[PDB]
Order: sequence, then C-alpha cells, then structure tokens
Amino acid sequence: YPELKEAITKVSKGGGSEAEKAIVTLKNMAFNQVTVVGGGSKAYFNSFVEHLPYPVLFPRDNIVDELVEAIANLS
Amino acid sequence: YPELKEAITKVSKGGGSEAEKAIVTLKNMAFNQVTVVGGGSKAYFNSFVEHLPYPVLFPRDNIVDELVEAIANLS
Repeated sequence: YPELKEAITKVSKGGGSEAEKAIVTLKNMAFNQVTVVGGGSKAYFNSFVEHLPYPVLFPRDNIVDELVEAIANLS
Repeated sequence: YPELKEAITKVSKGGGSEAEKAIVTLKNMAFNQVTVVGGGSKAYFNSFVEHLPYPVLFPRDNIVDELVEAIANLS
C-alpha cells in the first residue's frame, strides 16, 4: 500500500477511512512474516518488474531478434 | 566457397547475383557453427583426396583384374 505514512499521520492527527485503520492495525505486528515496503514507486507495479531474478543456468543472451530478422530477410 | 573477398567487393559496390547475396546473408549469422573455406582449388575433389592419407593395411591395390587374367589364361 503506497499510502502507509499518510495513514499513520491521519490516524495520529485523526480521521482516515476504514481501509487506512485496517492497514494500520494489521501492519503494527512485529513479525518476520509481514514485510513493510514504502515509497513513491516501490509499492507500484512498475517496481515489481525488475525484482525478478534471472535463472543461474538459463542463457542470458538475446538471439530471438536475430532469428526473426534472418527469417524475414532470407525467407 | 572458394572466392569470398571478390564477391564481398562486388556486392558492396551494388552488384552480385542472387546466389552471392543469399550466401552472404546466410554467413552473416553470429553463430559458432559457421565455417568458411577459401582454399580455392583445394576445394576440388582431387585436392581433398590427395591431402588425405591412407592406412598401410587398407586394400588399395587391384587384384581382381590379375585373377581374371590368370583364369582366362588357362586353356
């Protein structure tokens, strides 16, 4: 949830919707099974793309475009 | 492919036939399985045979002709 600190400020100062209170109360747990991530883009879908690691044994070189262009030109 | 520099020069200037263009395009794939020979007359069958050695015990002499001649000699 990107709006993490905002919810904390709202509850401390008063107000906030039911979702903010729920996330605040369920986030206070100090357990390793719950992870807290905050940021302007870390919680967004964009940051999730780069988090995926490449396999150790899977080849990393890209040779698909070469095959496609070879097929297009020669064939 | 006996003569490669000449064909490269010809195609670069804008000439060349369909076969030369096709082979040049085929050879332009960045793979380790591409092998090119420019030995000229060495690509001929005679040169390939001459370069190869033969086993000492391998049967290369002709004996059928001699046996046939000996058989025909009998009267």
